[PDB]
Amino acid sequence: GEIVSNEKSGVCINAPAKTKLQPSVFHQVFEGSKEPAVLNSKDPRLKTDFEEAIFSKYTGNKIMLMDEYMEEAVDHYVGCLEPLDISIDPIPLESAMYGMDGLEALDLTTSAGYLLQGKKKRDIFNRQTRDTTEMTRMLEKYGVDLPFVTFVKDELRSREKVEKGKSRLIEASSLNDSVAMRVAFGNLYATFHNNPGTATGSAVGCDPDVFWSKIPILLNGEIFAFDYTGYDASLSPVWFACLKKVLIKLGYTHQTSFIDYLCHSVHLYKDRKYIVNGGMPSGSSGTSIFNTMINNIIIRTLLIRVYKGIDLDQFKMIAYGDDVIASYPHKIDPGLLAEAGKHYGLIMTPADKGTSFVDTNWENVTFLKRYFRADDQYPFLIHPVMPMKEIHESIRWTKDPRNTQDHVRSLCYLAWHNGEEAYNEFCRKIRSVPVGRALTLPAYSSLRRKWLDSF
Repeated sequence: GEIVSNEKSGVCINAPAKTKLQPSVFHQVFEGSKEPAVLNSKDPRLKTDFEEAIFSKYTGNKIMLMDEYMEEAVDHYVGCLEPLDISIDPIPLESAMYGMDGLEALDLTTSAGYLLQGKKKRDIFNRQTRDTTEMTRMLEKYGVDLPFVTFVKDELRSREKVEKGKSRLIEASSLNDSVAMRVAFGNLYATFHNNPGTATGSAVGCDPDVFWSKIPILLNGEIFAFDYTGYDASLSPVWFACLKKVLIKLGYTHQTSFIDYLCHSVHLYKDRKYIVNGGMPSGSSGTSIFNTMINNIIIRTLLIRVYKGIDLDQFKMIAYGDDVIASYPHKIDPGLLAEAGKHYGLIMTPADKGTSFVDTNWENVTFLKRYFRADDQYPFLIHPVMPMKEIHESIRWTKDPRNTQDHVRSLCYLAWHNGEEAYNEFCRKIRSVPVGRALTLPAYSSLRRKWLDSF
């Protein structure tokens, strides 16, 4: 991705509020070093220029025609999707706004992107009546292909990323474009949400508690895994063209216009309008699905390029955006694939760091930050294991201390998969300060019983 122009826009995106994150009652109880992201250039923790840091994720584009390996990768991925019979038909506007099977109702808490005019999603949306008349009028009034509004994401970051100014950005699409994309691709989204696995190659919308046990069965060969640096922003237009070819082969036609809208995008930040060629915007309706579909093309492309004689029908993969876990019957060198990725302008790191390191296996591999651990009693059931370090970092901060009981409970639903001893220790530390001693916490046996019973 590359910013190809920058100028005064004509509008003024308000400066962000200060962070909603503050030390929680548990800040001193637990170890941790993350802090809220830098949100403005006057933050005293900065050790470098803020604006340069946040836009540094755009590393340029590898301009090129689609190559022979991409054409084969696209064809194989389309073959994997065809048994799902994705309908190219639009879904009704009512479904796009208020939900259907496989597609949740439109998120009412994210920006309408409208934001300069005091019109809120709440005004246009009425889930009780499921009314589409105000949205229809707004689509008529403003159309689609509108700019994205840039917000800095209010969230915890490592201390290094705080002082390097490596905060993340939300590139929020207009409510018009979200709605229009959901109309055009709603059945595709639903198909993906309803079929996490190795046909979609997707984990978006999955429930790790139940989906984890399926993963080793679907990926039953010699596994490998990747993490990327700046995946979204590093994507070159050629990868969006591959995605367009997949959609065309599914039977879409004029709907590739929605991919052009993601490939060549207009962004609003402060008083600037900047235009980005390549780079997936973060806050579009299909951001996650399309990032995932593109990763399915990428990994195949790299495999075919590096190895002659690959039979892709034995390759299997599952991705969530940039995060990839994959399988092939014979061992490969994922470091060679990573170098191949460089040729296409991608920066990826294999889980296997070299010949001296232990081979990627079910004991050391991660997906969605979680490890995999077979249950003692039922070793065919796989626990998703969020590291306690992650839970420790998150429990030390709160955006609203009135949600402490809800936040802590949801952390317990993650923590207990680390085993009974780790969970008792976690609960004991929670109950080392007043508020914690008063909280309701699920018992280990109760969590395990609910877990076993969600299959």
